[PDB]
Amino acid sequence: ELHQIVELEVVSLEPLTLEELPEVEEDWGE
Amino acid sequence: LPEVEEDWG
Amino acid sequence: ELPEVEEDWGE
Amino acid sequence: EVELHQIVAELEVVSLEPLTLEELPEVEEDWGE
Amino acid sequence: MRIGITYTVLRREEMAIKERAGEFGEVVMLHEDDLLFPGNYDLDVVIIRNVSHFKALYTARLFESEGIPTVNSSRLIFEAGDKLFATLRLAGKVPVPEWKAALSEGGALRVPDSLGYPLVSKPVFGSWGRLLAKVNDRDSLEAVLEHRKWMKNPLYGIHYFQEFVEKPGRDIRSYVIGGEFVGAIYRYSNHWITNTARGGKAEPCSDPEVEELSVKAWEAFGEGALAIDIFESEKGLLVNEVNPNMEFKNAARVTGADMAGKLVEYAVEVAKT
Amino acid sequence: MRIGITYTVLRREEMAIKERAGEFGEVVMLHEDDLLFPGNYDLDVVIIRNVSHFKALYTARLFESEGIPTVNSSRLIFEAGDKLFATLRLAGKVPVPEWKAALSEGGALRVPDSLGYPLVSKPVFGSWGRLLAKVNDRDSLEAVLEHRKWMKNPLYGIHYFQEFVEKPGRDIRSYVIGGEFVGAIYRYSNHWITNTARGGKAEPCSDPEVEELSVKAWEAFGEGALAIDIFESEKGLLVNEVNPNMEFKNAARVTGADMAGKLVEYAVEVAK
Amino acid sequence: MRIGITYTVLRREEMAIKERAGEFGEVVMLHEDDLLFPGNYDLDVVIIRNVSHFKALYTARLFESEGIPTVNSSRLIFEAGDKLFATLRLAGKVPVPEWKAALSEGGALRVPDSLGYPLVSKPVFGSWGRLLAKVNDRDSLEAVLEHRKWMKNPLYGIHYFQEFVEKPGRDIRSYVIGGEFVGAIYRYSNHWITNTARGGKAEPCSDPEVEELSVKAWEAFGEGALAIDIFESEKGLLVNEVNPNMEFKNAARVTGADMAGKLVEYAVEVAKT
Amino acid sequence: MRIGITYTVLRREEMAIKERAGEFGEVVMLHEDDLLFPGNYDLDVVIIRNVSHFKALYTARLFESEGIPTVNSSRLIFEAGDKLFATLRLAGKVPVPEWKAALSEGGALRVPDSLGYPLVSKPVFGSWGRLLAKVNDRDSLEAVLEHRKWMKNPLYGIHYFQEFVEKPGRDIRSYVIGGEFVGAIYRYSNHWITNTARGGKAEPCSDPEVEELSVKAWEAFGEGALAIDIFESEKGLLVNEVNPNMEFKNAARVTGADMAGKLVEYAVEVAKT
Ligand SMILES: Nc1ncnc2c1ncn2[C@@H]1O[C@H](COP(=O)(O)OP(=O)(O)O)[C@@H](O)[C@H]1O
Ligand SMILES: Nc1ncnc2c1ncn2[C@@H]1O[C@H](COP(=O)(O)OP(=O)(O)O)[C@@H](O)[C@H]1O
Ligand SMILES: Nc1ncnc2c1ncn2[C@@H]1O[C@H](COP(=O)(O)OP(=O)(O)O)[C@@H](O)[C@H]1O
Ligand SMILES: Nc1ncnc2c1ncn2[C@@H]1O[C@H](COP(=O)(O)OP(=O)(O)O)[C@@H](O)[C@H]1O
Ligand SMILES: N[C@@H](CCCC(=O)O)C(=O)O
Ligand SMILES: [Mg+2]
Ligand SMILES: [Mg+2]
Ligand SMILES: [Mg+2]
Ligand SMILES: [Mg+2]
Ligand SMILES: [Mg+2]
Repeated sequence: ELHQIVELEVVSLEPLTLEELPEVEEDWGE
Repeated sequence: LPEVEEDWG
Repeated sequence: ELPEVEEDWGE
Repeated sequence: EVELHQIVAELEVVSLEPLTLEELPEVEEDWGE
Repeated sequence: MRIGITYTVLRREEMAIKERAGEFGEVVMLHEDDLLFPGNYDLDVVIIRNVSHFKALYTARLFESEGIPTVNSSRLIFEAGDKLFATLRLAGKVPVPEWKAALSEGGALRVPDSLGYPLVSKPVFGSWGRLLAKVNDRDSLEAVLEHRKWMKNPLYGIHYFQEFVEKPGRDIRSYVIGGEFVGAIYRYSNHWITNTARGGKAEPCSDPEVEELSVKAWEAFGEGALAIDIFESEKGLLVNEVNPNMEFKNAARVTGADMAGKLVEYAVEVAKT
Repeated sequence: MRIGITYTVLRREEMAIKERAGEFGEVVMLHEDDLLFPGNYDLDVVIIRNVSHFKALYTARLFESEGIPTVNSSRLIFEAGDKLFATLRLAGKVPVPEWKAALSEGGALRVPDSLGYPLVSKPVFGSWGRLLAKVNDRDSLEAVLEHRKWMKNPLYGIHYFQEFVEKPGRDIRSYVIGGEFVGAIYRYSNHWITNTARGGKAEPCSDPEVEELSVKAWEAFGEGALAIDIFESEKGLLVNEVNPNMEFKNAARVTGADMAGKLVEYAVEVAK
Repeated sequence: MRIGITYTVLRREEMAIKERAGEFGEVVMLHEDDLLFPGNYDLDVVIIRNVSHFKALYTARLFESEGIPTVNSSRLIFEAGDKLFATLRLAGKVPVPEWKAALSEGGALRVPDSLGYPLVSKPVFGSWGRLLAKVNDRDSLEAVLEHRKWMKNPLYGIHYFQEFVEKPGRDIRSYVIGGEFVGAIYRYSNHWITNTARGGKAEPCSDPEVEELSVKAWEAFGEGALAIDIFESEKGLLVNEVNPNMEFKNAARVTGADMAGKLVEYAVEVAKT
Repeated sequence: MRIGITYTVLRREEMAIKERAGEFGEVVMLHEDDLLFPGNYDLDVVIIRNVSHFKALYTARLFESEGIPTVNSSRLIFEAGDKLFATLRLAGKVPVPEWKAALSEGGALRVPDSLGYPLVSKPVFGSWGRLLAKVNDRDSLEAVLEHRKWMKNPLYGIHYFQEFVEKPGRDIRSYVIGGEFVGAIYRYSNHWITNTARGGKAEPCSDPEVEELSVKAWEAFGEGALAIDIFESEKGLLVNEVNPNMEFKNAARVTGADMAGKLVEYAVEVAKT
């Protein structure tokens, strides 16, 4: 799926290419 | 990776 | 020496 | 009695042609000596 | 009657409010350093005048936690002080400029398909004209989005846009307290951003239509003391925003309306529950 | 039944939530790129899973404006997601650590007079244990306040503190959905900050008192799906915070409880 | 002989450098956690590979303070890594895009009078390339300046501008290590910004004019390992920027040049002084 | 003789400098709005008085690029203005407080093993005593590092520390211009941070040891006008810091030394090449 994080983030489908997750912001979490 | 800083390159 | 004008100052 | 950008409760003369006083800018992290 | 006034710096409006409060009872001037909770406060109502909108919100909430009513209330400060929550509340009830909200830059890039160019990008929690951008094309949209993203204050991640309204060199600033229209002014500027904090000059506004629209805009919230911002446009009057920590010194001077007196009177009435 | 799920990235959480939603009806996966308001959405309920707390808050409010109910609600996301608003709601109803709030640096300097040292300083809107500080003396207090002052965010000017609680090398994380306790874990760490986000290790917690206290804490809000943080102290159990965009992948793994299923089952109850 | 490599993460480039350096002597991998000064280090030279440009600059200065030379040097990292200091060093030595620098937004508002629209606004210290803005009119200029101003970094208050250069869907990236041109590529993109970190597709460049212009650009600085950015334009080749913290994994793959090996060879030479 | 003065606002210092420069030639007052490069400036020397340290550095460099000498120079402004660079220059020339520098959070955590507690954390580019922290233990260190980390500015990732020096309720600020000692004061406070900008109070200092030490400290840089910060300790006088955009209004008032005049006289000498 188009934004799965895998052991980082799948940015694209048509050409499938992985990429590092974005910058952790000060309101990220639970 | 950590958060990319405005400094990175 | 008025303090720093901040992002949420005003009305 | 004041020149443009003079420090006349801290105020800055930001204009003369129309006389405009304004609060000094926020202090930045590299301001000083 | 003990009336608290919560403040950051004693501006002309705070001094006026202090004076009027004195007519009705004992006034307690609370500088922010005097604010510590939980705490023992002997007050019947608190008039919230903190310059910072977020500090006003939390001090209102904190005084409510002590069983002390607050003008304005934390709910009103929250809902009226946030541009998006506020337009949502106005959307049913009064005409507003066309607007769009997006949650990411990808979504934000589709906004011009609804609103067209030029459009106005503004932060959700701002005041005095801060960080308003007039965006005429794709290149400036991208630029504005890139900059909002690297600011890393997460409130800037809520992308709020309006259509650019063609104003006649001015906008309107109105005042309604407890449902009563107290007065209105024009703010003139040769730049599209008309705030008096940005050099806008005020004269009185007696347009009967703005009184009516202002009361309706107030009624969308149903409480408190609100400064209201109205645009004249091609399609008539439009309510832009609402302000729960009204400045009024130039408004009161220009109009001769006693904004400070009306605010205090409303506060004594909420004190009497 | 047509169920929307808003997300930033598809974590384990969101994949499990999608599967469970698919058992009830039709699922619509809504990345933030698909969120544009006002707009036309055909949805009975939306499950809010945006990673950013503020983005969760506003997307809930926006779907509400389109007449679409949301789990969690914008009200709950704001009330439970702010530490000060949340403890004010909790303090009526459940034991909480002693706390103080100040609106300025000068007021904050008086907090040790009530709380004593050591105390904990934390931001009102944070998660994952970020910007937590254990302040043992005045010099430390001054350093934290100086740094908070120079940060952009006006929310850092709300100064919230608690007594430092001596925990037994762990804290507790509890899950209550729709008023029903679904499970709890201990989070262990060698550091006083125990978040799994910072390397905390999960063990299953079957303590009946945390179940009871957790339900009561949920009842202070009266709606939604909450992750609840509890401390063990020499005075007994204390509710620290409540979290309205719960992570659960480890908790679910460790307890065998179906947090995703309970979440979805509650969302469709809320839809109808 | 002992060759140090300072790194943040082990990218493809760092791993290639470690293997090449091992052919010359003992390789010591220095994560940022291992950098503490003053300290006892026993190295003949350090290859500076920190992802942060400022960490790289300070790391270089600190090793220099311990009598250990670095590639690149603190001087070069500072001058080449700052777009304005770099431009000043290139000016009069190689053709560059028309540029302008202001110290206030008031001054910045006059920049279009020299450069015209469209123009490009970029931060003095960035890469990859973040915060680039294409400014097509005054409204965009104002938006960019207002945003720059509310950002915290005081470096954002140095306003550096270039004319907008109409490139033919690509730009050039060449490499000069010591005085030696090691290779060059084309970076293609549909968008005016063409970085490979942003998504640009690499192809080999063998234009002898760019090899020539690249060596001249390096000679403006006179030391180091540099990645040089060149534009094609209606008025010929223009040197845009220089980068003292070179990435090359695509450039090496595409050209088949041994960028890592050349960098290491230059370092061992620097170790010999 | 045309003498430029670059400024942000006209503090007392800038007014005094303007007056003294007028006795030697035509003064050309250059607000930041008047700064635009490249440009044609017709000055024999420029006195750099911008309040922003970084704007001072860049305008110095920019004037130098127009062949116009600057007081202070861009090199001194950078070297002297950065705590770490300055400490590297002072070291081995004068006594200084024990210090340590780390490049990451993990490396910073080992600093206490060298320096012990209490220690002092401070930003490398700061002034006015801002963001100084007295760190008494590991919890405080972790607190400071956590906050540093979340701050945007990559310069906050260069971690500079000193041992905490137990001063006698004051420190010493001295002035050396062109190699000539021109005066010194004590700065008293009840707080360990003594800057006058934070409320510290000037008194005259006539200790002959500080005069000699002050000249040695200046000689480490060998040019310009420096304000020097000195600590009294149980192990004698320590040089803490050096400052290339001196404030002096309290110092001049209290010592009766003409700091503005001396700065100007030095500037006219550098004007003569
Ligand atoms: N969409 C718009 N079209 C035209 N003018 C606008 C628009 N939005 C804001 N303005 C102008 O900018 C001023 C400030 O914007 P506003 O939305 O009121 O933000 P603030 O809360 O900062 O005052 C308004 O008084 C008006 O003059
Ligand atoms: N007052 C306190 N006393 C002891 N430990 C605390 C205190 N506050 C927070 N902590 C520790 O730090 C962790 C993160 O704290 P908290 O910020 O309240 O939750 P979060 O940041 O995860 O929203 C807690 O789980 C706990 O281990
Ligand atoms: N003045 C300009 N005109 C046209 N394109 C530009 C201009 N400046 C930059 N660019 C494009 O943006 C890219 C990145 O900008 P650059 O100045 O190289 O900064 P960085 O150091 O971030 O790569 C360049 O490779 C080029 O493709
Ligand atoms: N290591 C230290 N020990 C004791 N006091 C210090 C130390 N460092 C700084 N100070 C105090 O803090 C003040 C400001 O620190 P300083 O290093 O001069 O930074 P700034 O450039 O902000 O003045 C000094 O004048 C001194 O009073
Ligand atoms: N740092 C450059 C790298 C270009 C050369 C390459 O991709 O190997 C960029 O981000 O475009
Ligand atoms: Mg307005
Ligand atoms: Mg939390
Ligand atoms: Mg927690
Ligand atoms: Mg200093
Ligand atoms: Mg100092």
